[PDB]
Amino acid sequence: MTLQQRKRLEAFLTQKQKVGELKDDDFEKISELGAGNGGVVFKVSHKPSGLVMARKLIHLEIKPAIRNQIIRELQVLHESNSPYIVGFYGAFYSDGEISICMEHMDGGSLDQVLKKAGRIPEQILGKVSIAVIKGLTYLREKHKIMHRDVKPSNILVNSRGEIKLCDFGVSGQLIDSMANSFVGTRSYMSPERLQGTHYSVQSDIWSMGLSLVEMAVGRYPIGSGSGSMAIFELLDYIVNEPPPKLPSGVFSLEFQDFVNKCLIKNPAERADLKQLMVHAFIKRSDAEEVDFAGWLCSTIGLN
Ligand SMILES: Nc1ncnc2c1ncn2[C@@H]1O[C@H](COP(=O)(O)OP(=O)(O)NP(=O)(O)O)[C@@H](O)[C@H]1O
Repeated sequence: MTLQQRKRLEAFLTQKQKVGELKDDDFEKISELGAGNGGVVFKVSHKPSGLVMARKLIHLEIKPAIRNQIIRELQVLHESNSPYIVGFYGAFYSDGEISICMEHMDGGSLDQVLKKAGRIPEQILGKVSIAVIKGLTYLREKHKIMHRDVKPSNILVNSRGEIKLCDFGVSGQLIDSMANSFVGTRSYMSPERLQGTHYSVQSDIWSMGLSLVEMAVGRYPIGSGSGSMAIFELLDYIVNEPPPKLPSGVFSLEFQDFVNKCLIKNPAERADLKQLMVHAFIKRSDAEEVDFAGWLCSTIGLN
């Protein structure tokens, strides 16, 4: 960490300790923040402390006997102490749905930023790459299994110039399984399928590479039609055809090679985290003095 980084993490932890127990009645809804794959996310105000939080709701029935362990598990699963993972305030349950309260990122997600930005400049994506790598490094240490992908909608930013990942250690699907595990977990997936589900960090690197190309050109780089047929044809194209690449003559050689090494089809030849962190693009980006906060505030009109 660095001085300002640890300090901000310390400050957040102080705020977390001051909040205490989280109950639904203590929240006032301000605005909807975004629409998720598993439930909507709202900007809320925690009245007793006056803290602005992001409140994610997950529709699920949790029985009273099951409830206490589920919550206690959720508290643990969200315990992050990284400057690159979105802060976590607490989780609770009321009336057939679960609330996950986290640090409000007033810059929104990068898919939202991308929409207003059109496309995101290479030097900005340099800072994004560094944060994602360090975020993935921290997550892989804490969890053996990831449950969420690297994608623009999962990269949150703010006016302090911070770039963070959502906690990949938890998903709405996992929580469902946890609730089911008290009745009796039944998996009918073959060993080879389960091995595929427990993907290595090489899959995260692929996702980062594809996301970087998407954000650099302002569009998901592999086009597809609508309907079931077009969906299958897209996935088959990803599996069996050459990966997408940046439009030639636009971006630096370093950034070009960086995303190409992330998108190599063979995961054994695909670059790993160590190789990426010392890549020419990363070393150049780390040296660059980039005003991310300034660009962000000008782009989405933060101030
Ligand atoms: N802590 C936060 N601060 C600000 N905005 C947030 C926060 N969390 C989520 N959002 C916004 O709400 C949207 C919904 O997030 P989420 O429910 O995680 O959807 P998702 O990530 O697309 N689903 P998944 O496919 O499981 O990752 C995000 O894309 C963000 O724009």
